[PDB]
Amino acid sequence: KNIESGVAHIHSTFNNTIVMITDTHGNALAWSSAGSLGFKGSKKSTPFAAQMAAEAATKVAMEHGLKTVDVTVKGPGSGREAAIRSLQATGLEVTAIRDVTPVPHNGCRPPKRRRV
Amino acid sequence: RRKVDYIAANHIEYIDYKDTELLKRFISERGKILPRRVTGTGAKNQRKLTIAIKRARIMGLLPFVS
Amino acid sequence: PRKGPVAKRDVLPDPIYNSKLVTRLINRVMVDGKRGIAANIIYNSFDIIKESTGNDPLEVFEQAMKNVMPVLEVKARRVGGSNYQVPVEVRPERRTTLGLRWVVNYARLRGEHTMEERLAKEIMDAANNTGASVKKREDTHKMADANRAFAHY
RNA sequence: GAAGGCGGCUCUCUGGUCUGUAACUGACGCUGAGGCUCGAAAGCGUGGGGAGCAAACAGGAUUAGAUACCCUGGUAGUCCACGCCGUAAACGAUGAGUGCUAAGUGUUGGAGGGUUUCCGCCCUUCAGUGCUGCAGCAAACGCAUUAAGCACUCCGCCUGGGGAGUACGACCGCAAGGUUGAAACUCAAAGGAAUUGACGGGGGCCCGCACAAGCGGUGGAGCAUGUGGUUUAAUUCGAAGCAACG
Ligand SMILES: [K+]
Ligand SMILES: [K+]
Ligand SMILES: [Mg+2]
Ligand SMILES: [Mg+2]
Ligand SMILES: [Mg+2]
Ligand SMILES: [Mg+2]
Ligand SMILES: [Mg+2]
Repeated sequence: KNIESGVAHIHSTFNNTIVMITDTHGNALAWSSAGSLGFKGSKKSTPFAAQMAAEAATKVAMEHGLKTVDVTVKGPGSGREAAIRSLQATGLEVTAIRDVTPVPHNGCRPPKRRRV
Repeated sequence: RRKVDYIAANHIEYIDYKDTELLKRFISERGKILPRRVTGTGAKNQRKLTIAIKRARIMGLLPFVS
Repeated sequence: PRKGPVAKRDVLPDPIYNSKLVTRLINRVMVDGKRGIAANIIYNSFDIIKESTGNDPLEVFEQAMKNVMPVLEVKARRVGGSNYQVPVEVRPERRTTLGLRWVVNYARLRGEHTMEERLAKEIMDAANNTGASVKKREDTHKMADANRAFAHY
């Protein structure tokens, strides 16, 4: 329950952001998202929704007990900045940041465009 | 701009993939190879550097990422 | 307009209380240029407020405006296939205009026998946070908080 | 690399090209119908395989409808080996070869020279690869030592548009269909480039009670007036989006 620090996994996309706080070896400690907060439609894709997600997840995580986190960013979208600022505000000192945006190295065929 | 090649200035040749000391400065963070227009090497030497770096990567001397 | 803002004519004070809110409220409640009838209505209403309350009518009206004036509007914006609202920090003059408008409209909507009584009851209810104008305030703020996500827009 | 096309890495085998060299053969070359070979992707046959993507298809939506665009799934297929197919906006929409004809600039692979501690810089030169541009060419756009200039050799191809790349025949192909390839009849145009306008669910700049912000109305009732229909012997004639209808 009570631990020292973990990680911040922030899977931001065009439709939703999903914040997940985990221990350094992996086993999770909290998570939340815009739909969890109660957002709908395009509101899920918002920095405010990412902010509220980080708020709720940090509240639960601090209720368990911790102080600081590393930040593992992944994906497009603009919730990154607002969510990180809200981590700082709700208390978790942002130890460090790194993006792990997967580079396919030309690995897979992506689907067609949204026309033709 | 007129710039100088490390290789030309140093009079080095027969680039071995073992030469991490020389290959690692032609690499940016997370292992990416610097462009020729950044560094200032010739095409021949640049291609030899590409091959040497890829050899070093597969042989663990240097990383693909991070 | 296309050519930038427009500066408005100043406000004339009230003869007896020496205030601008009072004169602008006269202008609000007025219909067909009848400053006399409007001013009489307002002075008699504030006489009722003096009668049923020892506080100054002007202070009670200030309190009502503090309790009705919003801080956040909703402004409409049409993004292609969906038109939706956006919260907007309200300019201090727009605050007072909306306050007077809400007060006066819901006052004349109230079902009493004279505009004097209607306005006095509405102002006192607003100062005690019980009026339809305060309902309107709460509705606008709740919509601002429900569409708060568009802070960037 | 002749083209199609070819980007991780190493090895096996192998092709063409460039530079000098001026030893050697001594016009042996170029083009090249007809033939032979290669030949994007789709597609066909046999057998494997199949992560993702994805025709067909299903469902949800949208829509007047939507046999589509959007979404979620998803089969052949995409992949490997062999054998077929032999088509493309297979395009530099420019056949191959040779020579001559201002210059400028970058760049790839070299060579030579004059310097430079080497590096490097400079000058010359070959083979390519881009941009600007003189002459000239061009209907114009544009091209211009990688010509669409001046010339010569050879091959292929065109003789208005459509019918029609159809029919008949022949050849090829497992098939799909490919190669060759007309006529009847029909039009007095079809077309290229550029110009002026207009238009744009194209861009940029600006303005207007144009929107916004607001106030008050019309549309609902009754009446007045005008208009349309309709009735009428006649219901005089004119006016018809903004710009006709007190
Ligand atoms: K097959
Ligand atoms: K135009
Ligand atoms: Mg194929
Ligand atoms: Mg040119
Ligand atoms: Mg308006
Ligand atoms: Mg009416
Ligand atoms: Mg008129």
